[PDB]
Amino acid sequence: WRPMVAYQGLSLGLVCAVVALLLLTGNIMTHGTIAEQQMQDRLATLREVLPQSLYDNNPLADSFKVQDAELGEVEVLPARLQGKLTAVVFQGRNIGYGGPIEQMMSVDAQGKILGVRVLTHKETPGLADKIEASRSDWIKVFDGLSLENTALDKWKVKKDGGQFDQFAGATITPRAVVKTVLQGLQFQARHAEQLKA
Amino acid sequence: VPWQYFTSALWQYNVALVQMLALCPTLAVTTTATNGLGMGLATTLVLVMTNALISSMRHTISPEVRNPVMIGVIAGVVTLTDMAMNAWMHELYKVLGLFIALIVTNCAVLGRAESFCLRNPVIPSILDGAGMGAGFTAVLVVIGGIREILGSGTLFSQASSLLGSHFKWMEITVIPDFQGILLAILPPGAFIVLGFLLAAKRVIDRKRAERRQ
Amino acid sequence: RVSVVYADPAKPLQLSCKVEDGCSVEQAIQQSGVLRCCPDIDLKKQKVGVFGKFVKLDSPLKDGDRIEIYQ
Amino acid sequence: SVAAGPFAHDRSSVNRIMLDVCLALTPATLFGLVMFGWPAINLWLVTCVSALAIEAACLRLLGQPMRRLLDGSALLTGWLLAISLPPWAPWWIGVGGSLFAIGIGKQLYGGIGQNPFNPAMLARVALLIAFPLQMTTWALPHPLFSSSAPGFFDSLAITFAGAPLADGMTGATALGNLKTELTLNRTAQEILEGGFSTISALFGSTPGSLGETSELLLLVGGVWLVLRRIIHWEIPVAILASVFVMATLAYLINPERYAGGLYQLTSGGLILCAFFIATDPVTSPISRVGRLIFGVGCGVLIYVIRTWGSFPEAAAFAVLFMNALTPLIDRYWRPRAYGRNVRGKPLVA
Amino acid sequence: FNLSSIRGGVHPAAHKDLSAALPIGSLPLPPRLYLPLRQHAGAEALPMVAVGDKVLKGQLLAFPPTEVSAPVHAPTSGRIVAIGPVPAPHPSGLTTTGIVLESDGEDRWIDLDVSTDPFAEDPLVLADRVAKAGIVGLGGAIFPAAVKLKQGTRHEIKTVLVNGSECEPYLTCDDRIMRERAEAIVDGARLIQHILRAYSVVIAIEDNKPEALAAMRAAAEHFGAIEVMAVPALYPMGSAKQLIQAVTGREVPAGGRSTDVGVLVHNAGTVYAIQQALRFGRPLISRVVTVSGACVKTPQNLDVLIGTPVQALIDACGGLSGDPQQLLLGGPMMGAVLPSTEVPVIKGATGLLALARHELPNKDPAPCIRCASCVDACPMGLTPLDMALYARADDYDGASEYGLRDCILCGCCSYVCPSHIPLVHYFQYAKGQQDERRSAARKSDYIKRQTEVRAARLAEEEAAKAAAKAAKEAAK
Amino acid sequence: EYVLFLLGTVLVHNVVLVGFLGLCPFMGVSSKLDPSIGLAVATTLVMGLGGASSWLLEHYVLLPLGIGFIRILAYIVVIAGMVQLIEMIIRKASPSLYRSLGIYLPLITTNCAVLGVPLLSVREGHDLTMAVLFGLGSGLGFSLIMIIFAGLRERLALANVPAAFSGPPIAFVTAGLLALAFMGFGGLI
Amino acid sequence: IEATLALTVMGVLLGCGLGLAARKFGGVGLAEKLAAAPMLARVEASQCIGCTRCYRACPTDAIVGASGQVHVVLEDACTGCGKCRDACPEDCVLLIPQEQTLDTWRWDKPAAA
Ligand SMILES: CCCCCCCCCCCCO[C@@H]1O[C@H](CO)[C@@H](O[C@H]2O[C@H](CO)[C@@H](O)[C@H](O)[C@H]2O)[C@H](O)[C@H]1O
Ligand SMILES: CCCCCCCCCCCCO[C@@H]1O[C@H](CO)[C@@H](O[C@H]2O[C@H](CO)[C@@H](O)[C@H](O)[C@H]2O)[C@H](O)[C@H]1O
Ligand SMILES: CCCCCCCCCCCCO[C@@H]1O[C@H](CO)[C@@H](O[C@H]2O[C@H](CO)[C@@H](O)[C@H](O)[C@H]2O)[C@H](O)[C@H]1O
Ligand SMILES: CCCCCCCCCCCCO[C@@H]1O[C@H](CO)[C@@H](O[C@H]2O[C@H](CO)[C@@H](O)[C@H](O)[C@H]2O)[C@H](O)[C@H]1O
Ligand SMILES: CCCCCCCCCCCCO[C@@H]1O[C@H](CO)[C@@H](O[C@H]2O[C@H](CO)[C@@H](O)[C@H](O)[C@H]2O)[C@H](O)[C@H]1O
Ligand SMILES: CCCCCCCCCCCCO[C@@H]1O[C@H](CO)[C@@H](O[C@H]2O[C@H](CO)[C@@H](O)[C@H](O)[C@H]2O)[C@H](O)[C@H]1O
Ligand SMILES: CCCCCCCCCCCCO[C@@H]1O[C@H](CO)[C@@H](O[C@H]2O[C@H](CO)[C@@H](O)[C@H](O)[C@H]2O)[C@H](O)[C@H]1O
Ligand SMILES: CCCCCCCCCCCCO[C@@H]1O[C@H](CO)[C@@H](O[C@H]2O[C@H](CO)[C@@H](O)[C@H](O)[C@H]2O)[C@H](O)[C@H]1O
Ligand SMILES: CCCCCCCCCCCCO[C@@H]1O[C@H](CO)[C@@H](O[C@H]2O[C@H](CO)[C@@H](O)[C@H](O)[C@H]2O)[C@H](O)[C@H]1O
Ligand SMILES: Cc1cc2nc3c(=O)[nH]c(=O)nc-3n(C[C@H](O)[C@H](O)[C@H](O)COP(=O)(O)O)c2cc1C
Ligand SMILES: Cc1cc2nc3c(=O)[nH]c(=O)nc-3n(C[C@H](O)[C@H](O)[C@H](O)CO)c2cc1C
Ligand code: SF4
Ligand code: SF4
Ligand code: SF4
Ligand code: SF4
Ligand code: FES
Repeated sequence: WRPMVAYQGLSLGLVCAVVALLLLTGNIMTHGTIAEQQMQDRLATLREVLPQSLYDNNPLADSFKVQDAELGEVEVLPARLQGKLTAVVFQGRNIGYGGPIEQMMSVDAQGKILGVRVLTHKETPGLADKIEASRSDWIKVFDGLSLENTALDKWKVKKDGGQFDQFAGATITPRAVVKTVLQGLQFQARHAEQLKA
Repeated sequence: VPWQYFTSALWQYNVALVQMLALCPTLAVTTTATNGLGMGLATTLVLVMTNALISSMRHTISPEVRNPVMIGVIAGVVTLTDMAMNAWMHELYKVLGLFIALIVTNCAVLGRAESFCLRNPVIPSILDGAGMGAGFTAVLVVIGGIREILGSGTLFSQASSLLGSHFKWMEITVIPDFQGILLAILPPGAFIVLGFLLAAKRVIDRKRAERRQ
Repeated sequence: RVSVVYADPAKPLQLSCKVEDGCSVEQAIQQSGVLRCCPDIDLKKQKVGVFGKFVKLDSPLKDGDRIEIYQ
Repeated sequence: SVAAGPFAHDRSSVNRIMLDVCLALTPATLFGLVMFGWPAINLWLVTCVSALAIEAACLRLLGQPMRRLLDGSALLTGWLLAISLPPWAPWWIGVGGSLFAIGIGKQLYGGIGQNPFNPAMLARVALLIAFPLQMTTWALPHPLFSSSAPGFFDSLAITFAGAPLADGMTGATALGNLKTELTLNRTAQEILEGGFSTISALFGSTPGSLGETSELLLLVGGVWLVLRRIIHWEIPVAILASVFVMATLAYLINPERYAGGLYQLTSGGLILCAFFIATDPVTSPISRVGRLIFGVGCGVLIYVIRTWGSFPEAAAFAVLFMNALTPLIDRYWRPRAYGRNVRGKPLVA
Repeated sequence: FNLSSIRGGVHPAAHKDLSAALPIGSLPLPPRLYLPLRQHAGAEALPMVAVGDKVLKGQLLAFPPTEVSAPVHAPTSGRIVAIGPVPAPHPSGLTTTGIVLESDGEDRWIDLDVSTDPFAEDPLVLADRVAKAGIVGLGGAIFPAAVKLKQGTRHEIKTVLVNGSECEPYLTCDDRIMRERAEAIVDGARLIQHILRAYSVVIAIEDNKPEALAAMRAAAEHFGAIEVMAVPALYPMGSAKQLIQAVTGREVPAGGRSTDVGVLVHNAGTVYAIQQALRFGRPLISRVVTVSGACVKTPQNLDVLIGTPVQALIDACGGLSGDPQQLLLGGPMMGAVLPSTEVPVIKGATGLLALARHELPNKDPAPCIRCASCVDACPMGLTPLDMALYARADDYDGASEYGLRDCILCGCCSYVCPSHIPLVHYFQYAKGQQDERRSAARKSDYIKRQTEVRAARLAEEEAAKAAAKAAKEAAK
Repeated sequence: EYVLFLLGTVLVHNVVLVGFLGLCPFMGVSSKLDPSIGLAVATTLVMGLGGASSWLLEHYVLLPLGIGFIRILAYIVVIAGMVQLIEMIIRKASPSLYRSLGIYLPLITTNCAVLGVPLLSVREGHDLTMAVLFGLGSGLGFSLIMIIFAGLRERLALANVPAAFSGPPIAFVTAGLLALAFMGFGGLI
Repeated sequence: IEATLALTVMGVLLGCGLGLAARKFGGVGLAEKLAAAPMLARVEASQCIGCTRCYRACPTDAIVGASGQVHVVLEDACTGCGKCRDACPEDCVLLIPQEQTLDTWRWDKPAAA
């Protein structure tokens, strides 16, 4: 008809109503699956630093929230086998070259590092991209170290008089990563009991 | 013949190569051939469905509010597509990110919806949408392949994790033991490749005209 | 303000001259100086016209007229 | 066909201009080559020869006369890129830089006089982005014939092929050192008191690019070019004055965080960019106010990205940005005509 | 006053020292002269004589058809043999309407109409006396002097400027004409100062003519308001628009005449011609030309009758000592390539340079490198590179925006171009295209108006006749 | 502060060179400078208004009612309506003004930038002031890039580009080199 | 539900507003487009007998003359429209291309760089 303005309003309203009904049906169909996919992605990210055998309970169910004096507030995820803490997984951030670096640590119940992975970074590709575990084994250096067998003199790059290698032509990013790891270990040492066990 | 539109839309009137449309997804999601193929497939679906809907609803659209009506008919569909590929193709959805949602404003989609779907039956509109989507997918695959070869050497990488293990046969390697030129992946490498492709298209068109003469 | 034209096929001449209002074709031609351009002009023998109409030497002319001398 | 005037000329030529620019660059290039040794010579020769060959090939493809190869517009680009590179760089760095400049930056736009961007700086930016490791490895000064620099065949192995430079032959320069030590919570004064000498940095006794090191022979060449009327003093004067003024103000405000004046001037390719690279005629304004604006913008951008940026030096980026801005400057700052006001209306008298 | 400084300009090799040594020579009467009927600007004069008539030296062969024109006088006594086509001093080589006079050789003057006490009559009388003398402004612009003087009278003139700053290379006609006839030029300047009621005359000579300056200062030292000025040695200095700025300090407004700033400019030869016409009644019959170049045996200055073939001038100066690579009618910066040596000498001919190969630069055009040496050399403050870019792309409308309107074709562009580009050639082509479009539009407007008027008058005549016939039959 | 935020939006995070948003009209109209300026002003105003309206719609209607997935639709629909009004209101009120903003307004009804900016701003959780500033900064970056590119292409139109590259391809290559030039501002803010 | 009603209200508001605005007050590719030899007559000396047909059929005042054996001739105002070609019974009009003369001479474009 395309005449009086009533047709325009009625047509737009009908279109919006039908589209909204379809969209809400699709959402009620797929929101649970989307949430499941996101949870599975989180578990897959966690599984790269925490082996299956160490933990029995669901790590993403008993999240702590601890306030320290330096880092602020943390997100310590425990890994209890039988009512006993065996590993704590948390995240650290520290300024790199192109911005803050956000990484994950998986310190066991005795202080031994079970694996460190870098989550978010904006370092220069081809010069400081070796922090990623998919390109280099450098990030796999921290795998047996602790605050016991490594005093507060080797927790630095070789440029600053430590024991950790630095990338050829890039030292700031390894400095930041090692500082984050050391701060995480010291933070675990400070908060006893709950985090230490 | 209805098949004429499907063949003619591939090269004579290319969405991203002749009409100068759909440049944002052409330049953005094209660092890998797999990303280009996925984006092209999604866009082709959306185009087919939207063309069918618009043509079936052709004699009802008020001429003065044609855009916000048809845009809606697009937008909802696009939304559904998002809520589909975020739920069962999450690996690909994480890669494309924003540009899967940015199909509503895709100039090719609205251009084909308005120009051809408002004066043609359902079958010709569906065929035209399929042809435009196929041409867009081919252009995306070509650009992504060139950029990926220049950047890493490999062609079609991690297709198994993105498009399913059934496509594992597509992971081919060119120039083994190659660190690659980093600039191809970066934004400056997209405009240059697109310009070179346009120049090559012009040259081959002139040569084909000369041969036909 | 009128013009004088010599339709000589060898050399078509056209000149523009300002004359006093109420003048005559004879005085207009004399003032225009076409006689000194071509000494072979006989004003008593050759045909004198205005816009293609044979006229008289002392016939009054209005502004915008075109006196023409031809065979 | 008739010939048109005028039938007089002042015997000028592009060949003479380009060769005089190369002659002005000659002393600094010699000083750089002697200081760094054979690898610098290898890289410089490779860059220049590859630039000439690629220019010849591109001229052949487009059908342009081969005499265009003789005006020196390609040798100059190769020379500037070679003296802009690190000394002990591999051959493929220079070859790729020459290909990316002569090619995309210059010949793809038609040839000399048609490109809108500086070719040498375009290639420098592309190389720095694509290969950051090879473009951030600075070799210490190992003078030619000094019993410590590598021999001839050792230098061949260093440049061609991939022989590692061993240890103790690579150090940090000045700007990057200052930025890193600032990231090491050390104030800007202690870093410069024990890690920078103005007298030796002015002569060119510090690590850096091939010809960038000496800020004195470059000054001599630039002054000679100015006297020969090949370039205009507006761009160099504006760039240097802007950088010096901003650096001095920053030093006077917060002396414990900013270093300015002599340190900023005698470090990086600031003088080379000011005299020889920002003064490219094809990509610089043709007016006087236009050239002043170009120079001021270049200096401001250089200082801003030097201090608060993520790069130790941004001469190339500033030059490229101002090359992008040039056409608006040309079309909005045209010189006043004769008998007309600035708006172009006829004068009234 | 005090000399200002103009903007732009070049210093080409003068080459004036090889010809400005010998005094002004003389020419034997050639057998036949070719006088084009259009030796001026504006409309072409109409012949008054027929074939076979006998004319005397000074008879008015052709008369002006309108206000802006100039007559043509017989240079010598003889018989007219043709009123037809004659070769023209043009680069094209096309012919033009003109008379051919067979020189009798007697060289008998006609009964001239001399004046009496020229400093007694009103300026209009002197202006029309100059009008009936053929004075055409022997400066290059060949604009009739009577029209310029009449336009000068209506405004207020505060200074009469004599353009004695001969600036073209190889040319020395003004130098000798001022060395030898300074008194006549001063008298002509006084006559012009009387015609245009003015304040003072400021005769200007370049500083590379010390002899001319000394002679002029010796000649004009008792008359008061007369002044002699020594302008700098710059090429585009003899131009009226630049000389006015150098002397007064003002600038002539764009699209305006020199009378706006109250200054009139006249050449040093035009002033002498005006003095001759006013004092003695002699029309413009002969002028002074300069024969120079490496291919001429003896460069010199010759008192040439108008209409003399170029070959006679070349033969007079010894002859061509070699092969002339180029023949130019004027200075090398604004000359025109002569087609042949049978071309006559019009009132606007300034020189006949015979340039060899080692005086002509070799040129190999190359793409513009935007060195901006054109902008620093243009006297009018334009941007030649942009004008060339727009003219090469046939965008004349955009070219006019960058200064193609104000260009004077002085040649300073191509003189300082590293990559040798025919900038002046581009500008001439663009101006020719613009003039052709303008002429086509003018013709279209004229023909449309003529059609409108003719149709309207025919229709009204037919309607009146029909009404009269209808009235006649009604009474029948 | 907000000046640093605006400068970072304009230079460091340019909506075209590093965002790939609104490239079709950007490449289609930048052949001439005057249409480029007109479209720049129009798109800046449109992006600011669209950002404000989208923030209001999201934080006052969608989130309180619980429907967030609808946003895309709602967003574009509202924007479309606004544009139409901003066209017709300026096609009878000020006919002279329908030569600098009205003519180019239909080009940006669906631009991918007027929609990309609100969706990006939603993920950052901006407030109303930050949303409006983000829209205005993106519009200013688009305007500046378009004007510079228009100047470059206008100069290239009179150059001796090879016949196999004259036109769009040389524009794409120039845009790539311009993005390379702008890459130096990375990390500054 | 409470959401479909709100969306329908927004839609009807937009539709009514657009309709009222239309009462009171394509494609992207096409929208971008919107934003962005003479001859002269000739009369010989024999083929004209003064039949005055050429002047009779000539909207321009090109032919001048009347009567008989007068040899009417054209002017510069001719445009080659041919209104006099068929007019002449003896076929006197001899339309020809315009010849090159000195006053109609223009400089030639330089060859190339
Ligand atoms: C056209 C003229 C423009 C003039 C521009 C003048 C403004 C720029 C200087 C003032 C801003 C200085 O900016 C200051 O420096 C650092 C880098 O040194 C910026 O950048 C920093 O933060 C950002 C974001 O986390 C990351 O890139 C990284 O962590 C670091 O580079 C910061 O955002 C700011 O603290
Ligand atoms: C004017 C410029 C002239 C250019 C002249 C080029 C001459 C040299 C040819 C290029 C180098 C060929 O040398 C190359 O060496 C490498 C290892 O060193 C080996 O090649 C290997 O690595 C290269 C690295 O890009 C790749 O091709 C590939 O991964 C593999 O083939 C081959 O041996 C040979 O491909
Ligand atoms: C895998 C290769 C893909 C190439 C992709 C990039 C496109 C390059 C092709 C177009 C390049 C233009 O570069 C060059 O342009 C000139 C225009 O003078 C064309 O023309 C040139 O060569 C032809 C012969 O083929 C001559 O007849 C002509 O006189 C000459 O100009 C060339 O054929 C082309 O090589
Ligand atoms: C003009 C041709 C092209 C010039 C540009 C390309 C030049 C490239 C040079 C190739 C160098 C190959 O790499 C270099 O090879 C030379 C032989 O030449 C080896 O040199 C070897 O032979 C020489 C004698 O000839 C011995 O003295 C030396 O001790 C031994 O090492 C080097 O150890 C190796 O570093
Ligand atoms: C315009 C100038 C062009 C500059 C070109 C420079 C090319 C330099 C090439 C050097 C050789 C390539 O690098 C080298 O490759 C080969 C393997 O392929 C090996 O080198 C070996 O073979 C090459 C030839 O193939 C010999 O010249 C060399 O003396 C020998 O050591 C080394 O493993 C690697 O160092
Ligand atoms: C981005 C603008 C410039 C574009 C430049 C054009 C591309 C130039 C080649 C880039 C290749 C990058 O990849 C580079 O390949 C070269 C071979 O060339 C490898 O080089 C390897 O082989 C060469 C010989 O061929 C040896 O001399 C060298 O010691 C060895 O490492 C490098 O280890 C790798 O870093
Ligand atoms: C034609 C132009 C002039 C051509 C000049 C040619 C000669 C130039 C030679 C200069 C290079 C040698 O000059 C100098 O040598 C010494 C070795 O003693 C190098 O290195 C040494 O001196 C520097 C100077 O502070 C100190 O860090 C240290 O004592 C040592 O490293 C210098 O970095 C270099 O500057
Ligand atoms: C506009 C053209 C260029 C002008 C010149 C540019 C010079 C370089 C910029 C200078 C900027 C200094 O930057 C500014 O320094 C002041 C110093 O007062 C710092 O201020 C800091 O120290 C001062 C004392 O000095 C304290 O009182 C203050 O509380 C503290 O914040 C600011 O945190 C910083 O923002
Ligand atoms: C270059 C052409 C333009 C010239 C413009 C000149 C305008 C400014 C003139 C006043 C400059 C004052 O310049 C002042 O000089 C001192 C030493 O005297 C310099 O200071 C210098 O020595 C101090 C220690 O003494 C060092 O820490 C510092 O790094 C070094 O630059 C600074 O650069 C500035 O603080
Ligand atoms: C490029 C150029 C060169 C000129 N060269 C001279 C010259 O050499 N001598 C001169 O007297 N006038 C020269 N003029 C000025 C005119 O030729 C002429 O003198 C002035 O316009 C009026 O003088 P006239 O009326 O006496 O001809 C030149 C003008 C221009 C534009
Ligand atoms: C004074 C001067 C400076 C120049 N600077 C450069 C430069 O920085 N980079 C370059 O590639 N060519 C440079 N050239 C060479 C020439 O300008 C270059 O070939 C044009 O950019 C080619 O388009 C310069 C030439 C001169 C005369
Ligand atoms: S003189 Fe020649 S090369 Fe220099 S700017 Fe002018 S036209 Fe270009
Ligand atoms: S010819 Fe025209 S543009 Fe060139 S210098 Fe002379 S006045 Fe200026
Ligand atoms: S129509 Fe022919 S015959 Fe008659 S007057 Fe005209 S030219 Fe003469
Ligand atoms: S062609 Fe037309 S305009 Fe020309 S003379 Fe004939 S009728 Fe007149
Ligand atoms: S502007 Fe983004 S698809 Fe056209």
